[PDB]
Formats: sequence, structure tokens, C-alpha cells
Amino acid sequence: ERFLETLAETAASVNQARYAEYRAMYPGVNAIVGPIVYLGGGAGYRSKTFVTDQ
RNA sequence: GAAACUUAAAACCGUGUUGCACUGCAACCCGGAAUUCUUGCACGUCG
Repeated sequence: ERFLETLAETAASVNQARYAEYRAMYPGVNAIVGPIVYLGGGAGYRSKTFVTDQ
């Protein structure tokens, strides 16, 4: 329950650490900070794991 | 006084249901408690 009250916070902290720096490598893509999550197929290998190093 | 079987013959027998009437019967819950439950992205990879 205490985790669910800070759910938009951990969704933003996992956004800046997992795929904000990977998204900024490819040109023409503008980085958003967001409470961003990923859902469903076609989302990539990075969204369905917890591996850190490239 | 010594000498001559109150003897012989004759089933205590014949006939006759230990028989007649009578419910091993009346009353009684195989009943009371219990989640087919616990974990699991129809998804990953592109000369």
C-alpha cells in the first residue's frame, strides 16, 4: 500500500535510469521525463527484464 | 400208627389327539464444521 501511494514516483525514477539515456542515443527522438510505463507487445527487450548493463 | 399234591385250566384286557384362542410389537433424520485454493504481461529477435 505504501508502494502504491508512491507509484508515479517510482515510475519516474525507473524512467530516468533505464530507458531515458537509451532513448537519447537515437537521433530525432526527444526525451520525455514523465510517469512513463510500457505495456503490451512491441515494447522491446528492455521493458520486460531487469538487466542493467548494455 | 406205618400209606394216598384244595389240585388242573385262566393275558388286569378292550376304547381314548396334551388339544383350543394369542402379530417379537410400539417410539427414533447417518446428522453437525470445511472456498478446488496459492505464484504466472500472448511475448522476444530484424543486412
